Amino acid sequence: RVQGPREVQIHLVREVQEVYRAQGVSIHDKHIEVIVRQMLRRVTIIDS
Amino acid sequence: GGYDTPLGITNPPIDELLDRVSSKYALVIYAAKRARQINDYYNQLGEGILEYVGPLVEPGLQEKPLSIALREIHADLLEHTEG
Amino acid sequence: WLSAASFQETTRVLTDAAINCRSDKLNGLKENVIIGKLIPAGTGINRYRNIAVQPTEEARAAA
Amino acid sequence: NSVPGAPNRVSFAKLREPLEV
Amino acid sequence: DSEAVVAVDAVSFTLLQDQLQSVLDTLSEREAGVVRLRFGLTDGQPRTLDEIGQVYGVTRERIRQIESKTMSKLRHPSRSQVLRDYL
Amino acid sequence: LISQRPTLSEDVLTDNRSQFVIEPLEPGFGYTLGNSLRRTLLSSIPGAAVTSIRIDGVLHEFTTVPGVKEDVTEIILNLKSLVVSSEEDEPVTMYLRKQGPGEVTAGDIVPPAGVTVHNPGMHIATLNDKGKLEVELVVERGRGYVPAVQNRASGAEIGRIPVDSIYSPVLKVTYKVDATRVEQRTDFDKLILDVETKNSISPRDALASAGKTLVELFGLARELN
Amino acid sequence: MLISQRPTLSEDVLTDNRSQFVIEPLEPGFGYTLGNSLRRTLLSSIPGAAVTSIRIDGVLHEFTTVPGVKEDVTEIILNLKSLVVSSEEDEPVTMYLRKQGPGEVTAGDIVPPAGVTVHNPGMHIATLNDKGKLEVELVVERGRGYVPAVQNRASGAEIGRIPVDSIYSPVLKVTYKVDATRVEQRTDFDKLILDVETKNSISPRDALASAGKTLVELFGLARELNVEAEGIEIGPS
Amino acid sequence: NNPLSGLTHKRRLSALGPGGLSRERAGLEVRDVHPSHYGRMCPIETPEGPNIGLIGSLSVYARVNPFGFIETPYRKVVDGVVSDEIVYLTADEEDRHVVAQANSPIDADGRFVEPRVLVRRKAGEVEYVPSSEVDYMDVSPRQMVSVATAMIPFLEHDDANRALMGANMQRQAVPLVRSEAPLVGTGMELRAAIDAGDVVVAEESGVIEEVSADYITVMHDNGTRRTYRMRKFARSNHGTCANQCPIVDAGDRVEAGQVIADGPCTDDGEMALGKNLLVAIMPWEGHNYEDAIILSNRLVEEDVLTSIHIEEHEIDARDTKLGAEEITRDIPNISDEVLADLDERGIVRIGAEVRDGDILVGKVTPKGETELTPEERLLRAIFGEKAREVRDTSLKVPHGESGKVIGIRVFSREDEDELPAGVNELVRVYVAQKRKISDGDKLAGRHGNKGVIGKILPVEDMPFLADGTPVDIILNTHGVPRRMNIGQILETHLGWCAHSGWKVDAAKGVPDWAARLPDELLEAQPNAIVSTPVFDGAQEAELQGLLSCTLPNRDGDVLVDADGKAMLFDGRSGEPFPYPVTVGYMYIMKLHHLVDDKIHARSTGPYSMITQQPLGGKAQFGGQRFGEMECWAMQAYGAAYTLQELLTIKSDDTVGRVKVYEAIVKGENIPEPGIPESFKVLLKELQSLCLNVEVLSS
Amino acid sequence: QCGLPKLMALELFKPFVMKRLVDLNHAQNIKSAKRMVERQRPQVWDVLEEVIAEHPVLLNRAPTLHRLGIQAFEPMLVEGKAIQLHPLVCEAFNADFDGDQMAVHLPLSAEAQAEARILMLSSNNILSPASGRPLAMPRLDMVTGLYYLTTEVPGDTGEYQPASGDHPETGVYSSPAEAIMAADRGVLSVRAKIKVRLTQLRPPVEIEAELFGHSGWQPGDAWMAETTLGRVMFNELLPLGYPFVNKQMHKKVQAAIINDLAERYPMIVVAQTVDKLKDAGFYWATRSGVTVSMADVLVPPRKKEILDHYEERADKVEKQFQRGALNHDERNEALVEIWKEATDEVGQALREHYPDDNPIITIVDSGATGNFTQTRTLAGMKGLVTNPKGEFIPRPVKSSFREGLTVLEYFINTHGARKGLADTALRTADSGYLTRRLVDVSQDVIVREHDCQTERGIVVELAERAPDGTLIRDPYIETSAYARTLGTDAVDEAGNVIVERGQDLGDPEIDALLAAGITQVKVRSVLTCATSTGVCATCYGRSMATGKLVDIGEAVGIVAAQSIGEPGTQLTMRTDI
Ligand SMILES: [Mg+2]
Ligand SMILES: [Zn+2]
Repeated sequence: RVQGPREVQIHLVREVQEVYRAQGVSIHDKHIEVIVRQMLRRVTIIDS
Repeated sequence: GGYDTPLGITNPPIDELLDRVSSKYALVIYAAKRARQINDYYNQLGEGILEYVGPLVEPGLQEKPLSIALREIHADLLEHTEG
Repeated sequence: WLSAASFQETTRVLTDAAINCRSDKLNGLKENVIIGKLIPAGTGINRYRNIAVQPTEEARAAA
Repeated sequence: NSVPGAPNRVSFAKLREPLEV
Repeated sequence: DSEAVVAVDAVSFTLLQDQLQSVLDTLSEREAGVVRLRFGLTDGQPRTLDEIGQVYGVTRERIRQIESKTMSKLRHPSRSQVLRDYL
Repeated sequence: LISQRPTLSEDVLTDNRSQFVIEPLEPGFGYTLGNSLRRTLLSSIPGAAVTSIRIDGVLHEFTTVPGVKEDVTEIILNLKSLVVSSEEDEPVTMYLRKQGPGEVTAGDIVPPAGVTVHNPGMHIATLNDKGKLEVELVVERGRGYVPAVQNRASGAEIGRIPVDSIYSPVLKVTYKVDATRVEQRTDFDKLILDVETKNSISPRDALASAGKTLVELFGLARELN
Repeated sequence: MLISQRPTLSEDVLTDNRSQFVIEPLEPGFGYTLGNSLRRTLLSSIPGAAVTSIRIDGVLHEFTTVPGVKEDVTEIILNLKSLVVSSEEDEPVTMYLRKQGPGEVTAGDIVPPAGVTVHNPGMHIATLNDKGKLEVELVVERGRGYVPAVQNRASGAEIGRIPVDSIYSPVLKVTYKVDATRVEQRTDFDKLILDVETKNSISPRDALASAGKTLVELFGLARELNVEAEGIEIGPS
Repeated sequence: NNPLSGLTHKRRLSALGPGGLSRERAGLEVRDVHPSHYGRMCPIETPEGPNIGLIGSLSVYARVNPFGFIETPYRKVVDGVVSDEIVYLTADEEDRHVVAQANSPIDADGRFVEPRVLVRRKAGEVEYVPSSEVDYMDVSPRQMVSVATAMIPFLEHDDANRALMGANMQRQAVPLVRSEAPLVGTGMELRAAIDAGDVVVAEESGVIEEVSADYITVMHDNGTRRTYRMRKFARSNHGTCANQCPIVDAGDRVEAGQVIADGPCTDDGEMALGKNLLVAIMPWEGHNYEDAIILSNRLVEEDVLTSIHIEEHEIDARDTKLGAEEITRDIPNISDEVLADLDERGIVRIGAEVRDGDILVGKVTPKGETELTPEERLLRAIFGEKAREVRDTSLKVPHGESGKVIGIRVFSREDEDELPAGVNELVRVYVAQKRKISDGDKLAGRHGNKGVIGKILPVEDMPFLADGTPVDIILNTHGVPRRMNIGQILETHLGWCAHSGWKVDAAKGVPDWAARLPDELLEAQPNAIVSTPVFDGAQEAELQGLLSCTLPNRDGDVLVDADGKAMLFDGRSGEPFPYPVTVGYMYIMKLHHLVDDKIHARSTGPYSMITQQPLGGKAQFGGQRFGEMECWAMQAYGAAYTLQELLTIKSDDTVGRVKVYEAIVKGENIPEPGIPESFKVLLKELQSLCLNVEVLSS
Repeated sequence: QCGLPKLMALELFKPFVMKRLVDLNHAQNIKSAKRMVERQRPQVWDVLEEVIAEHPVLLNRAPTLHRLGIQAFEPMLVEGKAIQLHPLVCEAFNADFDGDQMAVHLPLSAEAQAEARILMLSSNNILSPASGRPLAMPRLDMVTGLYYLTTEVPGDTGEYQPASGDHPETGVYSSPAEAIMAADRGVLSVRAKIKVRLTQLRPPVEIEAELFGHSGWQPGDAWMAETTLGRVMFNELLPLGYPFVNKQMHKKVQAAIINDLAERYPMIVVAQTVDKLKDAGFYWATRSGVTVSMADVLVPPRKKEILDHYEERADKVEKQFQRGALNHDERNEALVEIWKEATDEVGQALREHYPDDNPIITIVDSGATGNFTQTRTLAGMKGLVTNPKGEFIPRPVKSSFREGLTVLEYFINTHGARKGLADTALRTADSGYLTRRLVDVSQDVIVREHDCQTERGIVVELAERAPDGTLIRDPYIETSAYARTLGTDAVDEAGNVIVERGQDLGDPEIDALLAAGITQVKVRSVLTCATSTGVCATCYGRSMATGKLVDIGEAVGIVAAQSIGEPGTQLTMRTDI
């Protein structure tokens, strides 16, 4: 809500990769970017 | 072309096969339909000849139609179009 | 609606899909698996499923 | 011990035990 | 589910029908027709000797003679060596 | 260059074991030669062993003979330790009978002509006053280890009890080499083969059989040239 | 008894001297038993001749280089090392070779005494330049197996004669592997796959035949203990 | 499966049940070893599956209060004097007081040599306390542990997970045909075996009068006699042999309490779950790769690991609406070939071997009136065979069974036996097979180093010592360190010492390393047995000292050096291995996870009732479950046609399975599938839930 | 290939075997053929071999965590009743041989047969679809064998020593054949630094440039190499065109080599090289002389002194608490800290004391199995043990498992052991639920077009600039910049474009970008693809499983969901986030 969609995409990808890479498990970012893209499809209606 | 001689299921090199098609899905549909044509020809040989055509490459004694089709693909005796 | 019902909260999904008179399109990936038709992925798409296979003219003439 | 026909199984136990099983 | 199809006896029965059609065709048209009408092969209802005689313009005694000679012929090993394993 | 041919000596230690010295071998070859000889000796030496037994009072292997201390399985296990040598390829039969109190040993079983029992002091079963044992055994030639042949394959009756048979008179084989490796580069190996057989055939005879098998097998490369 | 299936030996020629051999079918286990022995016999049981010691004029203690040539002493030593030579006299023989002026010297320029032959005259050995002179002494004798460079036990008998490793064996590289053809019908009988690569001195088939002869003699040594001893008989040829 | 399995199934504490917590409501908090479990429940032994922590076993010395609390004995120490009075305490009393440690260094008089001793406090805290404040002490070491875990030697060196696995997998060992006693073990084998109830023990002393393979008559000291009946080849509840062989002669004298007959897994009275096998720790040509196990063929030849399994079959000839079933030879549409093994009354002969698909009991059922096909009528008329109006339902041995037939127990209504209503004839056939060892069978030591048998090599191509003795099993070295179970290495070393025999050379005094060694242990005969207890056993220094003196086998030769390794020769190539390899005698057991009970296959079998999918499990024919994860992988592979095949013409297409079978048989192309009957059922169910569902074309 | 017991393959192929039996006149009809199959006559096996030849089968293992849980092999009949499995697929299947079972499925139609032959064959799935790392890597035993084979031991037998005056260097070898023969005799060790003359192995890039320059054809050239016979024999397994390695084959080195081979060479060559590597690794792991014994696990000498010193500090802390100076929680923190320092010191001492040729140290350091913490537990002391709650016991254990633990120490250890054992069981179910949610939420995303022709794109850090002035590489570059399509061009200082729009952005391109000195690039991604349903191909970029551009029908959504959800079991927890 404060920084648009690009920054929240970056933050989500970075946090998930931070947790996954802690145990030394390497997953390419695109595999999480697919889920993020599925996350950020819809929009709310504030004016009918 | 520096590989050792292949054997078993991968008698025709898959990578050499893929140069004839666009993607492995196209390759598998190609081989499946060619094998279906070969099997129909085998089951339709006793009676009068129909437009189905048998194996162009010389077939082995106990050789699967799918393997014959794959060798036909590798020998460049077929042509196909996508959709 | 079929995918959501097969996924989770089937009663709540059905009771509101029926009220909306929702009509599925069977265009996804779970619905084709459920109804036994080819999935629209890989070798199931129309680009590959409708490939025409026939021998070339030269090899046809050579036999 | 404490079993009349017990085979002689030599033990490495260092300390005795007062209570039997 | 005992009411389902065995999925093996079905194809066995289909090939038994094919072999029966072959062994019938090894005989002549008259014998094949009378035996098929008698035992109800082409139709569910098995016809009787009177019906066969009415259809073929002969008497039931002639039908019985044909049936007997055909039954004797079919018991030869040349015609039963293929049907033995189907029972 | 060495143009000296190797020789084979003999060294008797006991009746059923001895040492064989082969000298001189090429450097680094004694190990392989001894390994091949041991591998052939331990696997492909012909012998003779019991194929199947038949006891009058029993019908299978999982019963008990009335009176004896052990069961039929234990009797089978004891009989698997027998050492017998035959003279004909056809299967011969030998009988064992004993009644009343006493211990049945491998010396009590009467063999027909040709075959013999080499360990009469081997214990089979223990008998009491009420017991009575009457068994018959089949001795057959062969080699290696063959599992129990099924009763269905043969036409034998219910009473026939197939038994695992191990036609192998050799018991334990080892070797050791003595590499000289002198600074004059005229080096050679010195194989010392050790053969022990279970009193059925002599170690000399076992080594002779192994040598015959090896020469016949190795002549394949030479024959076609 | 009878092996119930006679194994056979078949050849497969790859290059001028590199043929792989197949022995099939052998009863289980015997594949390794005969294969390892055959490999070792091939490696170190066939007579052959190779250089043993060399000497070059102008080199006494400076083992760095020799004037008039480009490739150094190590290179020329390892070049003479891979030189196939045949002989018929057990006593050591002496080779001669001499050239003048710049150019390329090959094995063909050597002059072999009556009793030795060179089987590769067109092998590169050195490269003369600047009107240089090459005078190399060679000591060739026949042997077996692989003998390293024998140390100069004699102190003052030969100051310039330096030793070199000797590859007596006509064969160079031999490897083998086994398979398990037809496990079901005939209880996993074994097959052998020998790979032989020799010099041009003798054919691989001749090497295999000589190895078979010496091995059958070696095992007949043990066979000559009890002649009438029963064993496994393969049968006819 | 064995007396240990029975004994450990008794003394079992299960937290789940009526009135107890269920697994779904079982939080992680309860599945923990509370510090009050010391001496009342084993912290090691518990199932490793979903029931982890909910099932436990009583400790060896534990006792149950009348209220239901679990007591634990203790020796009360007074002013530093460790008395011999034993007082039973519960959790409250133990928390109230201060307990000492079992291996506290007493002064052989009652006092403590050191004032500072280990102590467990009320909250489970472990501290060092002056000896004056201590007022209780453990009765003996290994009090906190259960029986099955106390049977593990060198437990204190093992980890906890692998000790758990070994304890849980010691109870699944099958009874072999010889069952020799283990070389190295603990003191909880004799007691565990004789307290398991599977060993006959003379109740009153006397002299053996008559001994045989079936019965023992003990002549008591006063006139009266008593006969004990052995159990020869009785079927256990899990299909294992239960033989009982006597171990006394015709003139021996036995005192009341002596072991008189062995059990399934016993040897000379004590316990024996396996055999002693020569062991190598080298990785051999990748056949012992990733917990794979290589076995010598000597085990197959001499039946070292060969178990007897007894299966029973039950068929009841019962009353029917259309008549009464009878057991008879006359089976419809059958040949005389399969009836060769059947006796006159219908059942097979005793001792007659059987094979998969044979006839065991010949039962016929009134078929009734049913219309036949015209082709069937024509065939019957051609061949002259009659209708044979009864149906054949005979007891056929199921798929994948063999072996002899031991005994037949047949019930009847005419001889007045208690049968369930509607059943006129019942007959039981016992089939037993002598299963050998084979690849895929599960083997395991006492430290949870499991593994299937990768390949059984011949005797010749196995590593052998300098004297020609080949090893029997070949483990992998990579599996030892990362599993933290060097207890197997210590057991291997001690087993080699026990097998070879040792002699401590006290020519100039007793050596320092053996100062605390008990007497009659400095020298031992070859193949002698030892007993290292659980938490007070052989030390590493003592093991090194024992390995130092390893008196030669037959010649002058010490095959095992000081480190515990040896020079092995490669039996396949011939050259010696370039480095020494550890060898010894580990104790391994044959687990009850045999291949013959696991291998399964299906082409076309029975189908479910409501849905038309195939059944599941090996009991019926059944097919493998193609789960949601497998469907996801199939989809992710870019694959469509294989998924369609596995979901339509293999499981549910009623008019598709027959067509595909016919096409395969005749050699034609596979036809296109149809919609699934399961989907049709779902549509009908939705329509039944007052939800109008209509499938539309356009 | 895969093993297949006949007793089960016969039941699997029964319709086919019946058809062939009737065709070859071994049975008069289907009824006779079925009776023959049920009775298992001895010709049914001969027919079964023929009818099984060239017919792929599928193997399944529960759970099917990711895509590679299903693979297709060519069956071969074997005795016994165990499905023999290739050792190299155990990593992909997550299957050890402790009693695990594998399911088997059988395709019927021609489409399914070719589908298993092409898409799902084992030799066509080497790299993991998630990260692109190979999964057909030499595993534990093969890694140990190759490491032992290619390691170099100074001062071994038959080394290369340069001598003058007395005799030549006596270390040079004419050919690997002569080297092998010398090793066959008691002259040369496998791991001695020698100088052989190779003629069929391609020299490395620098040596090739120095000697041959442009045309360095390995087939005919002759060159001098300073390596070990083990490394030569290892390089013989690699394809002809690959340069000579001359390294110590650590697991990471083998991973790099296999990744480069898969990137640069055909898949059939890659599979054959992998098989040769497996064979050599097993053979040389057998002879590696790696074994375990109680005398092989050395204990640290100064452990007693270290323990006494740390116990003295602990007793000082105990006294200062007894005089009421510090509270219980901070006292516990103090003991935990000092015992952690004690553990660090003991571990360092043990690492220093242990040699480099020790079996345990070689196993750990070669990358085969385990970590140094397990070795420290083996020899030294276990250290701190957690409470059932998750805290730490104030009194840590002092004895390693080699010395044997006392009753109290074992009881303390059981807490953490059982806690972890139950945590694993809970974690597996949680990961399964997460994967099941992800697959559905992402089942929509499938590649439909080839290029959406968009101009949008995300930005990647790509080795941000250092304050001193240089291009320090960002460690996370193989998971955030590799295998992607450059949306825009890469230019700097108003110069020429280094990489134009629409490139695979591989390792050479990344190296060129770093050499040019550009930091940030706008790269195309699925977050900005402008397709209606599903993402395009260029946005997705290269598929890790294949190594080329993704196809036009891939279920990238399900692939990504499986990739995310598979490693969910290894995610541990820390003792307010
Ligand atoms: Mg497992
Ligand atoms: Zn796009």
